[PDB]
Amino acid sequence: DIQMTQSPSSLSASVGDRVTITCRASQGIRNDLGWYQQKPGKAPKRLIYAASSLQSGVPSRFSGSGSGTEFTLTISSLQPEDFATYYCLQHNSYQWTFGQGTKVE
Amino acid sequence: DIQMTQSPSSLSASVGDRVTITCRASQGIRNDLGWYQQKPGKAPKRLIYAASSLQSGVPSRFSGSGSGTEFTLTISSLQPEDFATYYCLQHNSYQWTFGQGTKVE
Amino acid sequence: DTICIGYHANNSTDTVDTVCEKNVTVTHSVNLLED
Amino acid sequence: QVQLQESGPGLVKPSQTLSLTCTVSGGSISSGGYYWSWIRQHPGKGLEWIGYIYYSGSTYYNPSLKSRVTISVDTSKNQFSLKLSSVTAADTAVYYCARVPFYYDSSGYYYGNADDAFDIWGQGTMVT
Amino acid sequence: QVQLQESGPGLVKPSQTLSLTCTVSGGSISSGGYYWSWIRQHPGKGLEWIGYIYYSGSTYYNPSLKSRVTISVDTSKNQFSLKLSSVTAADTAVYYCARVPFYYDSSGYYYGNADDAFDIWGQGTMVT
Amino acid sequence: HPVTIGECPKYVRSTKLRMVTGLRNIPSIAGFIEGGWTGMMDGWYGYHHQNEQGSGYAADQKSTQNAINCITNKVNSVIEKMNAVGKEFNKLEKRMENLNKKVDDGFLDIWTYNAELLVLLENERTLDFHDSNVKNLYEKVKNQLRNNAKELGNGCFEFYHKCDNECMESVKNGTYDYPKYSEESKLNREKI
Amino acid sequence: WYGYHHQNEQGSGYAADQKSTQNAINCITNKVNSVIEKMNAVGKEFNKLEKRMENLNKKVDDGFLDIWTYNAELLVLLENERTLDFHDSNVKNLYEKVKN
Ligand SMILES: *[C@@H]1O[C@H](CO)[C@@H](O[C@@H]2O[C@H](CO)[C@@H](O)[C@H](O)[C@H]2NC(C)=O)[C@H](O)[C@H]1NC(C)=O
Ligand SMILES: *[C@@H]1O[C@H](CO)[C@@H](O)[C@H](O)[C@H]1NC(C)=O
Ligand SMILES: *[C@@H]1O[C@H](CO)[C@@H](O)[C@H](O)[C@H]1NC(C)=O
Repeated sequence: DIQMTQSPSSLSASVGDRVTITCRASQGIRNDLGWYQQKPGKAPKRLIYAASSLQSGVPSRFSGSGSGTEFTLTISSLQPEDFATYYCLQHNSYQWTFGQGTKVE
Repeated sequence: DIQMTQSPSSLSASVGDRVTITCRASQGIRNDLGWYQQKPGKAPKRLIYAASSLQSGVPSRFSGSGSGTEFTLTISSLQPEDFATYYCLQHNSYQWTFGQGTKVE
Repeated sequence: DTICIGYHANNSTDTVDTVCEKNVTVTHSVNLLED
Repeated sequence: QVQLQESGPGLVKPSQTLSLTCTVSGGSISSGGYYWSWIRQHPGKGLEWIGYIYYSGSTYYNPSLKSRVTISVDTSKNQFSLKLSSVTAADTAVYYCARVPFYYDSSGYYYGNADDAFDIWGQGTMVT
Repeated sequence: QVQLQESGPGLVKPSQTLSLTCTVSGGSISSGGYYWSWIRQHPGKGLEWIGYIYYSGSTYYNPSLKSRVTISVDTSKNQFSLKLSSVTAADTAVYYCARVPFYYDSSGYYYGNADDAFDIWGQGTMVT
Repeated sequence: HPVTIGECPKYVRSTKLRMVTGLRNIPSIAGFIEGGWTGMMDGWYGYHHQNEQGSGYAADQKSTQNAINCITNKVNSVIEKMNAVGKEFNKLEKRMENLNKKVDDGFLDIWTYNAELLVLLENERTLDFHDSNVKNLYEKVKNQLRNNAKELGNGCFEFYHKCDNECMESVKNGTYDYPKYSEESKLNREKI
Repeated sequence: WYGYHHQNEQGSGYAADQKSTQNAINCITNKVNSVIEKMNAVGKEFNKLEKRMENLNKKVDDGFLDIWTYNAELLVLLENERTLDFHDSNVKNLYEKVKN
């Protein structure tokens, strides 16, 4: 019954800005976290496996770090096609719980 | 209650002579013997660690060998500043026992 | 009445490299390079 | 390339059951390293997990929605199916079927084809 | 550089106790595995072992002279002390305090500074 | 710089070359399965005991001395086994200049690769050596105690009988009397 | 790569230990990438009166090739044995954990 939290819910920045975003868990989840990017009216896509490993085909501007209770995702520079919503998904136990959601604008 | 023995108690030689001196133990002491050099009216100084390893700073004229019941110390060449008394200290058990003493002249 | 067997640790932050893992924290290490 | 697609009625009255089928096109239901999952999203809410099944028939279901759920795998037809009940206005939502790998193998040393390490998702079907 | 020195009264009548304090100047009492030992020598005799203590407080004493002996370590004052009793003319002698290392590490791999692998001895105190 | 005169160290194109002499640092009483001990400062391996009279740490000096000996021999062998000023050419000796660069740049790659392999394999050997030494101490304590004590997992033993300080250091130095404390252990084992 | 098999009243079936398989995948990936990473001419012409320079150039070219071939064959043959011993040790750790 582990629950996620994300902050802040809204991110507003111009093109070329660094965005550091946090996912926080109460329990001691060891590097079990993934980041999903959802376009409006479209299925999510995977970005990071196990909070520090990028999927093949992912551009190098996306990076991830963090361990234990907290994890962070960093975007070095924005683009006009980066309007999406980002979720953090844990898979420590058999129960799967997502993040609430963080809109970027 | 292990007891050491040394022989002979007196050594007389000229400058440049090799001196071989023995410390003998009854029990099977595995390389646990150290050689101390005492000036008259002065504190001793360690020469050999664990019967085969010289301490840093000791000149190379001093050498040691031996194992088990018997151990030997060899001096290649004497000097006028080598007038001292030499002891063998064992630390196999928790009890520490020294040598009786060997004066060099 | 217990007896346990373990090893020794300190605060050291020296990191070495192995064939499985990179950046492995060790208690003591020696350096062989001069710069 | 493996593609997952969904089929369902989409016209469900209250206090009646609901069934969807996610079907596979391409490399069929592979047997080595995948979690076949259903994840849902209400329009106007966040993503919420329904449940997953392994190839052999083991199942794991959400503790909160453990009321009337059924998941089933037909290997010969390359299909798996989900069965819900008592679909109310909170349950009228968009459903997604997904293929999540067990392991992360970036350089291709466990799963041999590079594609076999991709989290391929479904198109999504809105059921009201 | 670590230096050991000794302090004591030196005027002891028969059938009365005796105390000496060996103090450390320099790198203090180090938790690195050193015997902190007292070793005595009568003027006109050989070297004889009194006993040693570790940083923790474990003590080991000579079996022959286990009559009235006490050793004690004060860490904050960087001191250790030896207590004897019934000091007769055989007990009037020279006392030395010594720091014997546990291990022999010639190249500096265990104890990091190379002065930390030295058997530093005391100056010696004549007690009559 | 590769051009050196005198007694000089060998040039390599490496940024870091570090060699392990100690153990892994996993901080945080259980034994070696759970982790390492910060409070032990007088050795690399050792024991922790708790009884009626008190509790405290110790050290196994003979295993630490053997570890120090292997580490010293290994690092000295690495130093011992891996024990120019420049040339000028004119415009019509280009083949000589290219051959001289080829020789100078071909030896340096080989020596850099050899140094980096030696460090990376010897680190693994050192860490496996430390793990095997801790396992050897656990096996010796198990073999001497036999059935008088209960394993809680986690490298620890529970004494069925009463074990004071002399009993603990009799287990420690390697001379433990099996028939002396058998009967109380048998009664306490059968009564549970 | 590693797993369990169980049989009881309700049925029987296989499983897998994902955390040991992930550790094995990590070591194998790091090992092969290190082998690739560590081990990261057009020809010359000489006339008849420079035979010594030609022989020196062939000595250099044929002496580097032997060293690099030996280095490659030796690295592959030690890492194969290390990989197989690593897998055997992992299976032993699983058996010890279930025993304990
Ligand atoms: C291991 O420790 C035991 C004590 O548990 C030592 O036995 C002692 O030996 C001394 C000297 O002979 C005696 O004065 C003590 O009375 C003994 N203790 C007991 C409880 O009998 C034993 O000598 C030690 N072994 C080694 C090799 O040091
Ligand atoms: C570890 O702690 C000691 C305690 O005083 C300190 O002196 C030392 O600097 C610390 N080591 C590091 C690397 O910070
Ligand atoms: C290891 O640490 C160094 C320096 O802190 C860093 O440059 C490198 O990226 C790290 N490697 C990994 C795999 O984290």
